[PDB]
Amino acid sequence: MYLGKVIGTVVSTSKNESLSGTKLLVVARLTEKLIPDGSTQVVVDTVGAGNGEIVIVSCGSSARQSSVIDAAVVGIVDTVET
Amino acid sequence: MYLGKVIGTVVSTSKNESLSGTKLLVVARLTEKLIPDGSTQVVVDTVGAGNGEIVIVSCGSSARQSHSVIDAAVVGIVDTVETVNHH
Amino acid sequence: MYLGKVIGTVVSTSKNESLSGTKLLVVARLTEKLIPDGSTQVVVDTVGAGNGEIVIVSCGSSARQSHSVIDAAVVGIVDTVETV
Amino acid sequence: MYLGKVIGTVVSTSKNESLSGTKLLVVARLTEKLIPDGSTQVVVDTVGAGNGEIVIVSCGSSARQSHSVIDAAVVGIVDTVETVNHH
Amino acid sequence: MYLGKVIGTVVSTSKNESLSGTKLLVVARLTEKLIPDGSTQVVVDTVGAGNGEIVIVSCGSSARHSVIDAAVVGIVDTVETVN
Ligand SMILES: [Cl-]
Ligand SMILES: [Cl-]
Ligand SMILES: [Cl-]
Repeated sequence: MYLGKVIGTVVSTSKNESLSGTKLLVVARLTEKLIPDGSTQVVVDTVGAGNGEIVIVSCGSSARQSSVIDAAVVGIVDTVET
Repeated sequence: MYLGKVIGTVVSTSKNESLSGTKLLVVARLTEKLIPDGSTQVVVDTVGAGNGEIVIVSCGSSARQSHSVIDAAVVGIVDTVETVNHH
Repeated sequence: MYLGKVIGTVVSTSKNESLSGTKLLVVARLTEKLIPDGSTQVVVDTVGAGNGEIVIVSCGSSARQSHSVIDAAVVGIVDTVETV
Repeated sequence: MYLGKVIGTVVSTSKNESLSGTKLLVVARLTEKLIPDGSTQVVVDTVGAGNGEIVIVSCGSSARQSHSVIDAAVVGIVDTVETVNHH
Repeated sequence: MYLGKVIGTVVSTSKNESLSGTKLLVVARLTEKLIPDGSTQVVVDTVGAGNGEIVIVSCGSSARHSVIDAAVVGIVDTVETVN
């Protein structure tokens, strides 16, 4: 899991049957200081996240249990402390 | 899943039986600004993608469901992209 | 598995059903000399770790064994380390 | 899957029971330009690859399907790879 | 799988039940020329490896009720890197 920020959204018509009715968001990985590093990822929205919102993204085989999905938002961050 | 652009194609005769009848494409990973970073990967085409087209690539165990030995495959062709900034 | 240090904690109300009643910690990956590298990860606490504690973090499908959406979780609290 | 070149081979007697009778090769990851980058990996040969040959390497859970402890294996030998630019 | 060198060992009492009676080693990832790169990982010893020994480490689901994602699966006898 990692902290990311919805940077945008991706639309695709000719996609896999398992991706039907899914919202594809562009999420940039953040650090502990909430500063975005170069990494960016296309994840599936499940909890219903909006732009600018900091979310918790689970990736890999774990993300399937939300599929050919390998990355999905599994929570919206309320607060963080370091 | 990441954004990629079909750079080319890979041909292989002596391959695994699970790769039978599969088109192996060369896909370079893109950023949010659609600028390709140094990373590149050989992925399996499933939706039927052509050269120069921006596609969505799924990797790992998820790509298998396209007993495969596939660990990366195209699962969609990008229609539009949207980067934003709020407030 | 890697060596990490509990930097902090993450709170989230609107999260996945599998994450209900879970402690989300911010763990920074350490080297063999216990020096934290730039990498940081949000992991689920299972053994009950506190701030400043050095823990062992398991990642991937192995982290599920804590149908979870978990891909990183603390699976042990380090007693001692040695680098011969 | 990525492009790699068989650099060498690794021998091990005291190994797992799933690695019995397996050829362990040292494969260095290549770019799309077939330039070897710093990455190197010990993969299991299945198609029968030799030194200097460019091969396709599958990694992760997919490599098990070659109770294996395999997480990286050669699943094909590259015949030709084409890079392109369109319009 | 990658080439690694047993740098040390990790001890933990409050660990997962699946990790009971397991030897946790500190393994530094090596290159083809056997020079250790910055990467380091805590792996589970299964074949019985000692310090300074070059071992083959399998990672991910392959290493596995286990929560193991990295384990030693062999001790390297010899290596060769044809140029
Ligand atoms: Cl749809
Ligand atoms: Cl043998
Ligand atoms: Cl014990």
